[PDB]
Amino acid sequence: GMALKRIHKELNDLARDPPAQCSAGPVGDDMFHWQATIMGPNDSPYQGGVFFLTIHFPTDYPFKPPKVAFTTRIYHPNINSNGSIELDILRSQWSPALTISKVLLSICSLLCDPNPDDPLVPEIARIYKTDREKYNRIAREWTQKYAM
Repeated sequence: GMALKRIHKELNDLARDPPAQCSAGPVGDDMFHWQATIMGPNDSPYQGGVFFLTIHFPTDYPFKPPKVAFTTRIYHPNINSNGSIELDILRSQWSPALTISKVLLSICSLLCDPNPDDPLVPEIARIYKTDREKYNRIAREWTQKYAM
């Protein structure tokens, strides 16, 4: 019904109007379980990295958000060691006008410009706020270590 119809539509829109540096789609035949990839944004400390994600759509999609997590380690104030993502639209600010394409754009922007006042990893938030050249150095080191 409504969830599968929206997931098929959002997959066709992704495929017809591809992003430049993200991909997402069903793992196999299960339309509710997707994988995504995001290339580290150019001019970010993640540049050259490839980051994998898992996406689980709920049965009442599009009226509740997908559950999205990283499976690649990343140094970021809003992503923890389990890959959990602190992002407003995946919790309190979800709307059925959002789509998986818009979620991927939002995650890309979050990698480009973190929310350190809503952290999952307090020390990374503190270094982001107090010493940005050090933050960028470490995030580049972790990109080389885990995402290449």
